[PDB]
Amino acid sequence: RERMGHIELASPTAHIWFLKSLPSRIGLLLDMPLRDIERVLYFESYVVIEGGMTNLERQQILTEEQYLDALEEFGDEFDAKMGAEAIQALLKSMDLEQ
Amino acid sequence: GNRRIRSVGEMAENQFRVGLVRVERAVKERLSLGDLDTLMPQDMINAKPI
Amino acid sequence: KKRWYVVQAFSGFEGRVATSLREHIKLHNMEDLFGEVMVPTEEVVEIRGGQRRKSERKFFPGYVLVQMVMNDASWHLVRSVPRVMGFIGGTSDRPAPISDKEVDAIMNRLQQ
Amino acid sequence: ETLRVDPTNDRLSALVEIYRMMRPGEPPTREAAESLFENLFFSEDRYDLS
RNA sequence: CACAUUCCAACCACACCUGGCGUGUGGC
DNA sequence: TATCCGCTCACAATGCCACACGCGCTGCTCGGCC
DNA sequence: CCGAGCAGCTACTTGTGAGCGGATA
Repeated sequence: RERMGHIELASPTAHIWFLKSLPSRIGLLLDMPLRDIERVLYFESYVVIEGGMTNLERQQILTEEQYLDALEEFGDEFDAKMGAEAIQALLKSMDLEQ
Repeated sequence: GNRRIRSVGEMAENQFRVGLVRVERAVKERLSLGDLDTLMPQDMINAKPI
Repeated sequence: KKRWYVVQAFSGFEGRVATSLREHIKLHNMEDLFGEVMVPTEEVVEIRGGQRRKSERKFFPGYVLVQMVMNDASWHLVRSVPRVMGFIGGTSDRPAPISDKEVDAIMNRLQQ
Repeated sequence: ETLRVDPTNDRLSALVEIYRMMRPGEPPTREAAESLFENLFFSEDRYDLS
C-alpha cells in the first residue's frame, strides 16, 4: 500500500502543472511569455543560454533558421539548447537575491 | 418546420456510409498494386469495417 | 540537391508507408525530386535455436527518412499519401534536412 | 467595411490565406491551396446536402 | 566447540468477493 | 509608451437511488545469465 | 519460429473570470 518505486528518465522533462497553471509558475518566474516556453518545450525552436560576449540576449529565443544563420557568428561561447533541459539550465543559472 | 426527424433507417444508412468510406480507403490503397488477371473482386473487400 | 529529410509514419506501417510513397513517386513521375526510401531497419537481430532460427527485419524506431529535394510539390506529394502523420523538423512546416555526418552514421548502421 | 478590412485583393492570396486559416502553417502555392477550398465546400464527398 | 532453531488425539493460520470507468434507462 | 478594448482560454454547471450493458479484429512488436 | 500484450480501424451552454495582444491617445 505504501512502498513506491521510480523511473529514471533519461531526459529531464517539465511538469505540465507548473506550465499550464494560467498563470503558470515558470511563465512568471522566468519572466518569459508562456508561448515561447511552450515553443521550447515541444522542440520547434531554440532558446539561447550563457550569452556573455555574444551580441544576443542570454534569455532570447530563436528558431532553427535564426540559429543556423547566427551560429557562424559565434560557435564556441554562444550555445542555444532546446529542451526542458534548457529551462532547467536557466533555473540552475538563476540567482534569487540578486 | 426547422427541426427534422430521422428514423432508424437514416441512422443505419449514415453508419453504413461511415463504414463504407473506411472500406473505400482500404480498397483504394489495395487497388494501388492490383493489376489485370491477378485478383477477383472479392479479396480486396473485407467484412471488418462495415 | 537530394537532401535526406526524416518522416514518421503510423506505428508499425513504416515499410508499408515506404512502399506507398514509392508507388506515389512512380505515380506522378516525379523521380527527379525524390531519391529512395532508405529504410533504416537494418537490424537483422534474430533468435536462433531448436527448429527456430529465423531473422527479424525489424526492431527500429518508426522513422522512414527519405532522400529527396525539398519543394512545395514534393512536400505536398509526400503528405498527400496517407499514413504520414509525422513530418519531423523544427519549423512552421518547412524543416531542415539531416547533415552528412548522420548520413554516414546511418550508412554505417546499414553496413555494420 | 468588410472590404477595407480585407487584407488580400486577388483570388490566389485569398486562397492561401483561407488555407492558413483552416490548416495552421503549411503554406502552399496558390494552386495547391485551391484544392482544399474546392474539396471542402464543392465536392460531393465532403458535402452531402440531402 | 559455539550461532541459530525443532520439519508433527481434536483444533488454532491456510478466509471470501468485481462501482476499473463509461454509457443507456428509470425514480426521487 | 500607458491603457482601455477586443479576442482567447481555463473552469463551473445538485445530490441520491435503482436496473441493464460494455474493452473486437487483424496486425504489429517485444519477451527472455543456462 | 513461438507467445504475449497492445494499436489503428468537433460544433445550440452559458456565464465568469483571467490572460494576451492591439490599437489609440
